[PDB]
Amino acid sequence: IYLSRLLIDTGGNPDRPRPGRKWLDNIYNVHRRLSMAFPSGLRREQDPHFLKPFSPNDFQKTPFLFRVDNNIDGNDKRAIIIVQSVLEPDWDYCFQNALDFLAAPPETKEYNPEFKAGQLLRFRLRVNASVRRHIPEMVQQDGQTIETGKILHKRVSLTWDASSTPDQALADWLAAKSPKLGFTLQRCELLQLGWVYGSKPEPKNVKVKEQGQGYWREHKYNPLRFRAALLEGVLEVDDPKLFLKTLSSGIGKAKSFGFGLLSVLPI
Amino acid sequence: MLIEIHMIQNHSPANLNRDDLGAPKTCYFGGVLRSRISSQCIKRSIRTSNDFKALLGGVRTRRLADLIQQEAGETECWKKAQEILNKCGFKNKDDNTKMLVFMSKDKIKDLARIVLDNSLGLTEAAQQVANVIAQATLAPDIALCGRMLEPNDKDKDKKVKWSNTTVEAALQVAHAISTHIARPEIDYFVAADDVPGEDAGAGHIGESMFASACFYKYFSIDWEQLVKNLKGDTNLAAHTVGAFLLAAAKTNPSGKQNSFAAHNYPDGILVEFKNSPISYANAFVRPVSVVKESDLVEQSIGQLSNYVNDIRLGYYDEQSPVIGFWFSPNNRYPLGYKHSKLASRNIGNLNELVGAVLDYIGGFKWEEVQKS
Amino acid sequence: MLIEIHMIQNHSPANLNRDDLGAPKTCYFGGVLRSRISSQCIKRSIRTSNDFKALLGGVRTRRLADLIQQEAGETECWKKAQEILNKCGFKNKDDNTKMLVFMSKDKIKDLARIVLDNSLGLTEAAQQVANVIAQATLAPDIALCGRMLEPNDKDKDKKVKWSNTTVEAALQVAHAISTHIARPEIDYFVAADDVPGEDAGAGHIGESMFASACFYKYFSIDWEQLVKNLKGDTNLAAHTVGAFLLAAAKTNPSGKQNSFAAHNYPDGILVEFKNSPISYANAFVRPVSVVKESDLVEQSIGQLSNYVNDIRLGYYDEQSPVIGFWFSPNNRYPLGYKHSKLASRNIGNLNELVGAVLDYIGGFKWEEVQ
Amino acid sequence: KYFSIDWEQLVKNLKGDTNLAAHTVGAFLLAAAKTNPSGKQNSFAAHNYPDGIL
Repeated sequence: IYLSRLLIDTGGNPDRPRPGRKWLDNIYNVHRRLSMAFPSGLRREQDPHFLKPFSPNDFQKTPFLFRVDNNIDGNDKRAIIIVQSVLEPDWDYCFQNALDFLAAPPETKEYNPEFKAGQLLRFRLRVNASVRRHIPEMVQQDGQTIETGKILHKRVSLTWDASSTPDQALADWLAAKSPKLGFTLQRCELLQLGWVYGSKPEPKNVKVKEQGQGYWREHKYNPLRFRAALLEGVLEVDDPKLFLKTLSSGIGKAKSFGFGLLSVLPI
Repeated sequence: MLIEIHMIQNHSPANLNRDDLGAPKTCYFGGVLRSRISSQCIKRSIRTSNDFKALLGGVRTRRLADLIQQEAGETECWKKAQEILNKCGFKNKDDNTKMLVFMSKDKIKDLARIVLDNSLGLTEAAQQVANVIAQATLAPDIALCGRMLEPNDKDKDKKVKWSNTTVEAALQVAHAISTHIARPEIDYFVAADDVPGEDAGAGHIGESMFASACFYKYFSIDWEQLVKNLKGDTNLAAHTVGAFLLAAAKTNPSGKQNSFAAHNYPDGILVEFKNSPISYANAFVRPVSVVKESDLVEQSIGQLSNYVNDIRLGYYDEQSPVIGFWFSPNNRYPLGYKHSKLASRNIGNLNELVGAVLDYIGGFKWEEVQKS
Repeated sequence: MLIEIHMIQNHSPANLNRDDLGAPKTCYFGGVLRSRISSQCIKRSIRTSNDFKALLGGVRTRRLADLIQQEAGETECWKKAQEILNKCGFKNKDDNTKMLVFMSKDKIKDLARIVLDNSLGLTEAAQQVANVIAQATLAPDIALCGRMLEPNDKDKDKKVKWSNTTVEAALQVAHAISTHIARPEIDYFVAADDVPGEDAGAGHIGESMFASACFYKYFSIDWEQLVKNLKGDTNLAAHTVGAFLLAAAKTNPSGKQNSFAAHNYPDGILVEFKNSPISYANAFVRPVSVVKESDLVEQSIGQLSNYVNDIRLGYYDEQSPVIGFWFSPNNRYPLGYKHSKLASRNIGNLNELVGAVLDYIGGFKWEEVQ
Repeated sequence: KYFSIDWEQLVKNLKGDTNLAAHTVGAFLLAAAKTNPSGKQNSFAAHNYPDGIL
């Protein structure tokens, strides 16, 4: 598989238009752009310069994993995007009209990861602290109303006991499912605990005009909220046929919006 | 007249301050990139600290309706009875979910009292609430942080009067800057091309737990403004000063609260009693470069000592020659810098230092006053 | 003889002077962007400072009738006096009077007499008020600064009588500029709610700006024309020079100091005495890049010493001698230029240099002039 | 900045008084390198000196 690197300028003059920095405001925009970085054959031949209208059905729907972190390069702040996929990405076709998005040209390296039993890898990982509660619908109404009755099962953020710590709680949450994916954690240090926001358009059929031919479509924007937890540590390995499938896929839900990427450095 | 405080601390990357993109905050000081913790992060972490739990008077709430709802206990806790603030004058649509109010938490009973009576209706209740809002400033962290709450631009004309709601701050906190250049994090794109080795460098070094970062912090409490903010009650202001100092010594800005580790204690405090605020942040314009992190704090104290000696005998006037105190774990050469001209009392205990500060201010002691 | 003060200061991230939107004030010098503090901001910071509180005897009041009824009592005399102020040339603008008046702090009491002159009101009251406004200038700050006070037109067309209210100057202050390329920043602030249950997920982040820089300030006091504005009071002029030195050395603008707290002190002051004003701001036409061995302040002092020596051996005259001091705390930063010492007397203390300047001026000391 | 002075025309303007013409040229060259316009200098004090004169 391949790992790709994108560098975005975070500092610079703050009184100028910075479309590369503004692109990281919406994570759906990031996912859509990385999807546009995967042309589907005849799209390149029909549109080499990427000027015809964008169509999701004209691009491949292969999954990929990416992580957006931040760093300092000498005396400048930078945002690094690490893209892990299974097919060779084409960053030339994606940003060819948006060369000002990236401060530095993209990079790509072939990854051939395999580790037999006895490797103490150093890992970094940003998970989505999500859980499906059995009773997540109390219907806490607002205003004058405070308590009405309905029940449904929904995904919400992970919660911890008031007498415990978030670090230990997330450590045992990761260790509880850990033998299924094939690793043992020695140290688990919590580095961040926050949210990830985004917006998504959805077509809506307002009334048909004179021969509207399938209603009049109007965009309506719906929000997207995720609870993110970034953590590093040291982990061993066992059953490498399971760890390779763990590396190929992600960990936790919402894998298509920056979560689940496991970064491992051999030691 | 000032309780000027200069601190040198350490903070692991788990405990830091971040921005909208998740990056740690930075700044340029002396032309080089540094690490920064914002003042509002340090200011709030004192309020939410366990040491300041004793006083902790005040809520900065966008939703005053939900806060007053459990104090009212009646159907009248909403509708236009709790949209009364719009007739009082709020920027409801020019600001996202009204405007924040720095209201004292032990004053919601008065707001419940006014909202629970509807005999007078909204008339004369949309304006008598303004007096209670303006008078809700008797609070320790309201006195320290200071509020500014202002009326709106369009809804403050419906027979609406407002007094001076703004209270002057009695505490100034600087953006805590590091004493060295910002260390880059570990690259992870290099794992596909090479390996650091078998538990070797650029990798499994250990380095205790992580790579810390020295930080220089600066506080400036003015005693007169703090006393006049609380309308007398000099012992309560002394309790607030002692609690704030104890909180600022051993509080991490982010989560992961310490239980008892003794590494959260700062390695140096410089409590000074000037009448004009002086910052020693210019000690670290020259970056403190080193390979070994054990003596990094030691040479940081050395640079601070050199600069404080230079300033205190260069800008010295005979009218108010004042001296201060100093704390360290008797480790980083506390006896041997600047020949103890400023040091006077050298202290290795937190509570003893607080007692000394309270003795110099008014003659009190920390263990005596803990109540109103 | 002209007294010149050149300062070099370094500031922690502060946002001292702000634009109308909220950004720090910048400028261009040498083709690069620099952080800038305006002259009027520096003058107002010195004017209302602590060390200058003894000589403060003037008000820039925009609501002079409020001050009139604020001393003599009888607040109803506002609607006796304000319209009178509307007749002297204040146009009865949007505020009480949009024409800011600069006037000595004592003569307001004299205007109180105009309050009690109900028999001699109307035109006589307005003319007498104009006489007091025109003849109220003997103040150590109004003499230091200027006063234009050109009354707005559409006044009374009968007997609008005005003297020469213009008082020229005694002090020139240049816009303080950094010696390097400025790097402005944004402090992304958010307003955390206290009660859980906000139920708002969106972009609620904010943008507040700041910057850090090493500034070069340049003052200039004309020794004559300050005594002339002070009507021959040489001791008051000497006290004004000394206290101005004190305040300019130990005061910073009070802009967002409650959140940035950048009370930094200057690391070098150069005081010169010469017959023509020279500004050494052209030293930093080239931006001061920082090397690893030194810091910003040392390189700034080095380039300033280079330019000062080149000016000294350049535009040099035989009839006009130049004598200069050089201040640095405990000689931490000498006027670094190889083995060449430029100033005639290095000084390591502030009050010592104030006394040295004062006794050069003609025999004044920091004890009896106050 | 650019200045041009005609020597013969100045001498003819000064009734052939070469003592006044040389003094005028010298004091002009001195005053042109040490004087700046007075417009807005009490708030923008920019008393700079020339870096090169030909």
